[PDB]
Amino acid sequence: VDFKLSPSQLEARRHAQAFANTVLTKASAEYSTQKDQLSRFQATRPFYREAVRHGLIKAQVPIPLGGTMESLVHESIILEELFAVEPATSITIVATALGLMPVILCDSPSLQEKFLKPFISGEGEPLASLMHSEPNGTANWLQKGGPGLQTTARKVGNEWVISGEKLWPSNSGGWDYKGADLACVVCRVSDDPSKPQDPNVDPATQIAVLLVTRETIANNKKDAYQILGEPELAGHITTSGPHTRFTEFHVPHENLLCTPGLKAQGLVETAFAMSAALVGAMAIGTARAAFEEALVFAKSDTRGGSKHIIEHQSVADKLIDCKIRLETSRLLVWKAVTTLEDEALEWKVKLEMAMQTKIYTTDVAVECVIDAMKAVGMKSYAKDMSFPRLLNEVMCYPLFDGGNIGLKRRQMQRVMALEDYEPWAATYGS
Amino acid sequence: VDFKLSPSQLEARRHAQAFANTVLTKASAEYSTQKDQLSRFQATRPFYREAVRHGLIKAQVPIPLGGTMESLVHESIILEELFAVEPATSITIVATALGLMPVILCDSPSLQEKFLKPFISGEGEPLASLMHSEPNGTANWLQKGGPGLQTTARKVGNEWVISGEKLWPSNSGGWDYKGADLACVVCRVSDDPSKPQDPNVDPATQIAVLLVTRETIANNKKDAYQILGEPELAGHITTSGPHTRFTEFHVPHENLLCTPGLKAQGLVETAFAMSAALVGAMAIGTARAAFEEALVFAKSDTRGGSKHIIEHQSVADKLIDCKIRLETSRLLVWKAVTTLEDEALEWKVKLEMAMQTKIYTTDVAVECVIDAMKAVGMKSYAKDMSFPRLLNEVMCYPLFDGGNIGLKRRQMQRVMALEDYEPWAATYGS
Amino acid sequence: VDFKLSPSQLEARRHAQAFANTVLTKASAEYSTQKDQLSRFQATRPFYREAVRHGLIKAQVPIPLGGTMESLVHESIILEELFAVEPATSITIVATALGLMPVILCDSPSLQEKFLKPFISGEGEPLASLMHSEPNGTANWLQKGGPGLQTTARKVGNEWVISGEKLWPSNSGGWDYKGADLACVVCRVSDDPSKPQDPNVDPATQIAVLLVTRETIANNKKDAYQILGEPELAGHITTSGPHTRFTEFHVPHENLLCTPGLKAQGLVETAFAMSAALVGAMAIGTARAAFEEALVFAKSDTRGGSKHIIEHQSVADKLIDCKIRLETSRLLVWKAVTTLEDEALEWKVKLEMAMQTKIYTTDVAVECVIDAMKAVGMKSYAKDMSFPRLLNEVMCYPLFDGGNIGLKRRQMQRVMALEDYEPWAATYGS
Amino acid sequence: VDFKLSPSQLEARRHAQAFANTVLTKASAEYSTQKDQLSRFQATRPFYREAVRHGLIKAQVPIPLGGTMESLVHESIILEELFAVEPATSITIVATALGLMPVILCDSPSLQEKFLKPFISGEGEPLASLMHSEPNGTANWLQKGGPGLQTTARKVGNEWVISGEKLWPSNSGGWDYKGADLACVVCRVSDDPSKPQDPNVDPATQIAVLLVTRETIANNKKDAYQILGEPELAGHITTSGPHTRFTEFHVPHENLLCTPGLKAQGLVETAFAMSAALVGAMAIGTARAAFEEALVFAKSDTRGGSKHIIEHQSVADKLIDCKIRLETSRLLVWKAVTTLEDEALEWKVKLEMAMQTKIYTTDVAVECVIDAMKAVGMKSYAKDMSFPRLLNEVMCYPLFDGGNIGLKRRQMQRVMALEDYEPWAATYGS
Ligand SMILES: Cc1cc2nc3c(=O)[nH]c(=O)nc-3n(C[C@H](O)[C@H](O)[C@H](O)COP(=O)(O)OP(=O)(O)OC[C@H]3O[C@@H](n4cnc5c(N)ncnc54)[C@H](O)[C@@H]3O)c2cc1C
Ligand SMILES: Cc1cc2nc3c(=O)[nH]c(=O)nc-3n(C[C@H](O)[C@H](O)[C@H](O)COP(=O)(O)OP(=O)(O)OC[C@H]3O[C@@H](n4cnc5c(N)ncnc54)[C@H](O)[C@@H]3O)c2cc1C
Ligand SMILES: Cc1cc2nc3c(=O)[nH]c(=O)nc-3n(C[C@H](O)[C@H](O)[C@H](O)COP(=O)(O)OP(=O)(O)OC[C@H]3O[C@@H](n4cnc5c(N)ncnc54)[C@H](O)[C@@H]3O)c2cc1C
Ligand SMILES: Cc1cc2nc3c(=O)[nH]c(=O)nc-3n(C[C@H](O)[C@H](O)[C@H](O)COP(=O)(O)OP(=O)(O)OC[C@H]3O[C@@H](n4cnc5c(N)ncnc54)[C@H](O)[C@@H]3O)c2cc1C
Repeated sequence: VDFKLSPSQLEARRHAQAFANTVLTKASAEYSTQKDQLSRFQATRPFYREAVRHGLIKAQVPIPLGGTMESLVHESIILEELFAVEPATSITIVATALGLMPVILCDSPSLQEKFLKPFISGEGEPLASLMHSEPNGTANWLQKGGPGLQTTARKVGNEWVISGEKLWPSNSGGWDYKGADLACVVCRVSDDPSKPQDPNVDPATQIAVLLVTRETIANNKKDAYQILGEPELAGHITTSGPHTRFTEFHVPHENLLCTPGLKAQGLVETAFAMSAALVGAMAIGTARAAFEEALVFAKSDTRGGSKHIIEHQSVADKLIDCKIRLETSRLLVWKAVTTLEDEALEWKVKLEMAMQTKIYTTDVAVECVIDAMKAVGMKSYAKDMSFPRLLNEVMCYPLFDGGNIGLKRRQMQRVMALEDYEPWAATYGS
Repeated sequence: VDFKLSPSQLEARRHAQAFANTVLTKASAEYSTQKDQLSRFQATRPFYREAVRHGLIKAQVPIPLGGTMESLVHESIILEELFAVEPATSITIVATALGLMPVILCDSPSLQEKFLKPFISGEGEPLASLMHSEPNGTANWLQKGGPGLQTTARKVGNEWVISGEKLWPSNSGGWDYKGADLACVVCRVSDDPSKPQDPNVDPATQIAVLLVTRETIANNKKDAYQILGEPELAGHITTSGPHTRFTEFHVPHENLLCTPGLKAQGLVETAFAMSAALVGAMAIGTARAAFEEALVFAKSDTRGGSKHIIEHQSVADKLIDCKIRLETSRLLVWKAVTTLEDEALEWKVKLEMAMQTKIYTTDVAVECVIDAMKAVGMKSYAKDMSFPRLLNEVMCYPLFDGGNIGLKRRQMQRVMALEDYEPWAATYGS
Repeated sequence: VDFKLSPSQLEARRHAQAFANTVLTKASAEYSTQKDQLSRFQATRPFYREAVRHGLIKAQVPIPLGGTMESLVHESIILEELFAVEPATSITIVATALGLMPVILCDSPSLQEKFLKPFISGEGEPLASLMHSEPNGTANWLQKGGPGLQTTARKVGNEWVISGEKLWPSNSGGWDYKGADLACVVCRVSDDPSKPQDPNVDPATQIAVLLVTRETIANNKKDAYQILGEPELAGHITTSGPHTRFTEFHVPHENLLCTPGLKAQGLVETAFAMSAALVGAMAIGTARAAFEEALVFAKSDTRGGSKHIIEHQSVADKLIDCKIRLETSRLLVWKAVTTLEDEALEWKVKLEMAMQTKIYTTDVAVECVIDAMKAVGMKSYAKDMSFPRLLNEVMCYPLFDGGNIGLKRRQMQRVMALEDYEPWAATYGS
Repeated sequence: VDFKLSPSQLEARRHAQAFANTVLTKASAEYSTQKDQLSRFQATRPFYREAVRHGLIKAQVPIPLGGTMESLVHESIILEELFAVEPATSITIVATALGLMPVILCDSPSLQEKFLKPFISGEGEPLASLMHSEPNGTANWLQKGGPGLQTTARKVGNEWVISGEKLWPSNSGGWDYKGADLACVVCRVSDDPSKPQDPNVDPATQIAVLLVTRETIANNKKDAYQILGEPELAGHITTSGPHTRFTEFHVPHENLLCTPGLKAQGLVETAFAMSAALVGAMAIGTARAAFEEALVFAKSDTRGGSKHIIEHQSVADKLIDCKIRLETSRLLVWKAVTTLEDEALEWKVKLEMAMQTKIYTTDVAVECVIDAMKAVGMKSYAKDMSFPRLLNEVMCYPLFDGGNIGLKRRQMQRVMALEDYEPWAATYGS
């Protein structure tokens, strides 16, 4: 076993760190002066443009698919660097990557050739969005006997018709609410949407994923794709994650990602499980930022006393705790992503690992930010330090990308309950 | 022992509820439109007026001084209710109550009579403020060998001259930066401001407390009292705790609160400790709102499944933990304030009860809010629910009124270390 | 609201402290040489004998019923003092109280007189035991469509026939495995035990509580009542709580506590809800023993340093956390028992309060002892200190009297889920 | 980076499991019948004899020094497997390792040849010990101004004389109280044992390590070396860790490990930082044992209900948290031992890593066992399950090998306070 980093891993770090310091630090001045989420999002476009220019969107796509992603570790290193400085635009890069996952993971080169084209070109500002979450929630979307997704699709001739609403999917509306360049819309298949899901058919066999470009939207009546709102968020105040209403929305069959049923469900599950492992890099960034800021403070400031604040035991205790939290977190992300990349390991193992990582790193990041604030004291509470931003931004991570309570612990529980569950397969083998 | 609320106590709850509901719920519409801390604070004035019109400022003064304060239990019941609904204005009430504290506590009836008058009148918008905190902080203000407080007063003729900077103290600059109607300004006595504190004389013996009114401010050069900044706070976005510079500031010797040194120190210590017991009501209030909103949602939303979300063991586990934290908190405040009121107990015992209370209640209310957010999931993160505000507001408590790490844990540590410490004296007597 | 103790409450403490110091401290010398639970239990007999002679068994019975219990707070104070010193015997006393409760709560004066007789006589060493728990568990004993209690009863002639097994019930075997002087056996009614419980009937309507005395056991064949084992416990090594089998065990109809069904279930629930509020004082005793021994140590040992170990912040923080946990715990227990005695409040409010209290006090007591051990350091690990005893002892409390995870938190969830749940009823009325 | 295990590492696992399964499972039948610590320890000899025959002692010594240690990761794996079945004898192996370390790490070949010879022979039952700990404790042994170690050495002519007491060092008195085969007695240099350590010499300059064999003891007077008593411990009841008095104890100059002062201290600091990393494996083994026992239980027992107890969310949560603690810990330990093996990194980076690892793993292993118990419920409290043994054994870990509170957090805090502290050197290089 080996923890040393390769030159390209060390270079990716230099690269991202450079891009955040020289480019993203300037982001704040443009967005702050806007009135709402949408405007704050729009004011980000130049910085997303610059990330495309730096090859960061191309780096969200595997090399064999023409992208430049070298490994999921490389990715982990890059995301931590971005988020330790500015979660604005950074968040848009990762929402795009999630939007690309269902295509990256489908086993179909002509779909991948087509839809991945803009995102690997090194130009424009193409966005992507995995449109899953809904106003009524999704933690139970696969419960047998329940509602199921309220966004439904049905086949009508040689095209599909979507009906219902999505909430929260980042980038869904694109820069101008004429849609994301590529959006994967997850649907429950139902003939008559005014009839409830059959309580006797396993909801997993009823899942469809329809791709929706700006063109699909243009080829529809203006009212079939309505944007009802844009939630005002506590943190990450520059992302966009609109409310959206499909009313008789027509989608070409050439746009269906795969045969409906368990294969579609499985792609979504595989897409969300991989980001689940990556989200921890995001969390580690925000919390690294809190720790480092607090560290520096405790080492230069006596707070009215004779010695530096770090020389008090309880102040040290907090910084110790934050540090352990960060270290263990980054170790677990690296373990998780490496596990997803091991071809010899059963999926359940890869899934169990990814949930742990998402659960631990995200829960523990919050703790870390708060402790850092406590060590610093009253000064952390004012907007001339980072913490007020960091406080709101960190609280997103345990709730999003599938909440820990409702989704992540549930998926893990399920795997642990199976007869053939091997707790240490990721570490010791079968 | 008995926990039953008397009629007067039940009416103070009713009254406080009815005030928050019909008056404080309208605050947000005014301040939401403002563009910075101070503007936000000013747009609060009409609401402070109402609080005076309901005698809520008058209730901050004990009856022996012509106020309406029935007891510290009443007080706790009042603050909790106010803060459950809206901390704006409500924070100004407590800051003004803090400001009055050392006058209320001193041995001088004629000083009391003179300075309390506007606050027991039932008219206008009288603000008070206890000015202790400084830019270089204060957890060590009494460390023998330390720079001490950097706000110093010397005697010149029959007036005192203040030099130095204050940060944080709520209401210090009044509604209009012409100052509070009463401001206890805490100073270190130093004949030479530019010399360091004599490392040989116990810092406690150098404390003077000087009363500064709006009048005192007018009868001085405009550049002797200057407001340098208003910190943009993470939560409590409508308070004012500005950065004040005293350069050559003249204060009548008549306005000296008491004999400098041990007595002055004793007044500050007794004020801050008292408020430290009451701060928990503020914490409980805020946490209570997080919990209630979360419970109501938990009991009425199925989140896309077949049962209310509260039928999920993990959800209920959060709510239970929240409820537990709240019940234990309040009990501890009541025990606390009662203790401060029992004249048969030594001061060190009360000090211990008050430190405990502040530490537990405020640490635990943060946890309470976060768990409640985790229970509601993703929705808790949009500003169409109360949590974003609460998250921000709740992080003030362990930090403010003497942070738990620097001060409260230290004061409590000092007490337990004393040879005649009696851990249970507050329950079992001596 | 009032927290001051009465003269009779102070007497209860002194009386309990004195009993503990003078009597219970001599027990370790007797039980230490015994080589199994039972022998350790039997060696405890002369200490229970003294506890009776001191009127402590009489003080488990309310006054109208011919006993000397003055209030539940008195009870709480007493038990805390007892468990602060020595769980041996003390556990036997409260276990007897438990065993007596169904009879105390039932509203049948002639049953009480007969069965409560020896426990108020102040002579001998009468044991009572509430026999509920079973080899197979009990967290789900009320689950409709589940197996239900495996101890079942049927009527035949004018007597009831019990079959099945009990496990864990304290004192159930008496001193000599010929039975407790009074055992309350909780049975599920079933005419044919070979048949599973009917999944279409609500399990609570099949509950029966059968009084079993030493004489009852004498009237049966030898293999109708069999002790099959004595669990060796991690801590509380002097208590007895054996594995009993009933085989065609005959019990007279007169010995049935009340009519089978919801009335009998209600007696069982009421009993355990009451014990659940009191168990905290047991938890407080142990945790206090830990806290005190650490405090004394931390104030008189420099651990090779130049100052007392309490002077180091990390140490003080531990002890601070211990104190807070203990203060809050005792506050909650007192609240809980007051609530139980408040006649103007609905059972569901009382239940919730009790569940809350058992959960908090027992979870928190454990952290308190571990923190105590941490502060003291390595020395806490050796049996010339109390900590090894306390560590094993405190771990019992979250597990026993109905575990927090399986039972307590479930009963509390059920109540909070109820449509007409008043979370603050116990505090602010209805 | 890479997590895959090599053939030799998996064989090391296989081999440690088989040894634990076929040999260590048999220890308890011998040591359970015994009366005190020492006898229990002595009943352990045939199993240590079997350990030596399997080459497990030889594996504690690096290959360049005649032993068969392959790497520290190998070592981590071995310890985990051992401690997951039986810490008896296992504890003796790692104590011997710790005892051999300072000979292993000094750069003096003739000492290495002479004193390591028996431990690499694969023959007999040789024991070693690192005698550092003392009655008055040691957490402050390097504090400038303090009394320092109380075991002192003075040079008299051509030999060294030892005056003072040691407590706790495992194996220190050998099998028969005629001494460990190798003792590294850590002393403070003082010509006059009666003189307090000079408050003006940096204590690290006065440290000496003297090597004591069974021969050194035979060549001394009978009462120069007295075993004053064997502490009766909470868990790990089969280890020996005597109270030892050196009175005028004569040691050959050639048995002096290195030059007194910074060199000697450095050897001690290094030995202990290394074990600090390894110790985590021990904590993982214990905690894993708890976790696996609870997991199997939950996956197969319904506790009187209709579904396996793992189907309940509160049970699943506990096991998830357990799992997450175990996973992160192993990762951290492997990261630690790896960091220690890196020659490119500075000592302070390695020490900060080792400190982190000891703290996290030992703290968190406790929470793991206790959560495991609460999952299982009542049944974990009886000795027919592993849990009682585990609870006691797991509380050893945050306290021992230099407790987390007094030593480990202080060593770490010191590192972080330094001007040139790089938090992430071990991850992202210097
Ligand atoms: C910045 C940001 C970016 C986002 N990007 C995307 C995106 O790219 N794509 C996308 O699809 N969505 C996106 N969303 C939504 C995000 O992925 C959410 O996590 C998603 O909405 C799921 O919400 P939830 O986990 O709170 O579950 P919800 O269904 O909303 O339930 C909320 C809570 O109810 C409880 N609960 C419900 N059911 C159960 C149960 N079965 N067992 C136990 N507890 C239960 C839990 O406490 C849970 O936390 C984004 C949101 C944000 C803020
Ligand atoms: C809404 C609001 C209202 C306020 N109202 C008032 C008011 O009315 N009057 C007033 O005076 N101030 C007021 N302030 C400030 C408030 O009282 C703060 O608690 C005060 O500034 C103390 O800050 P601090 O506790 O962080 O200690 P600081 O002195 O600022 O120290 C900062 C941190 O350093 C560490 N530290 C420093 N010394 C030690 C030590 N010796 N041991 C261990 N750790 C140490 C601690 O972690 C501490 O938290 C207000 C602030 C706000 C936000
Ligand atoms: C099974 C077992 C095996 C052992 N094997 C060995 C061995 O092989 N070799 C050996 O030398 N010893 C051995 N010991 C002892 C072990 O190394 C202990 O960790 C050591 O005795 C130091 O204990 P301590 O950390 O509690 O320090 P102590 O000095 O005993 O301190 C006690 C407590 O005081 C407090 N404290 C003291 N100073 C400070 C301070 N500066 N700041 C904050 N808090 C402070 C801390 O809370 C600390 O926990 C063994 C013990 C056991 C149980
Ligand atoms: C000193 C002592 C005295 C005792 N005295 C008595 C006595 O007087 N009378 C008596 O009857 N017993 C007595 N016992 C036993 C005691 O009351 C136990 O608490 C009782 O056996 C219940 O066990 P349990 O709570 O672990 O539930 P179990 O039914 O054994 O459940 C075990 C575990 O499974 C899980 N679980 C089970 N069901 C659920 C669920 N549906 N939801 C979530 N999790 C679940 C939980 O983790 C739970 O902790 C005594 C024991 C001791 C040690």
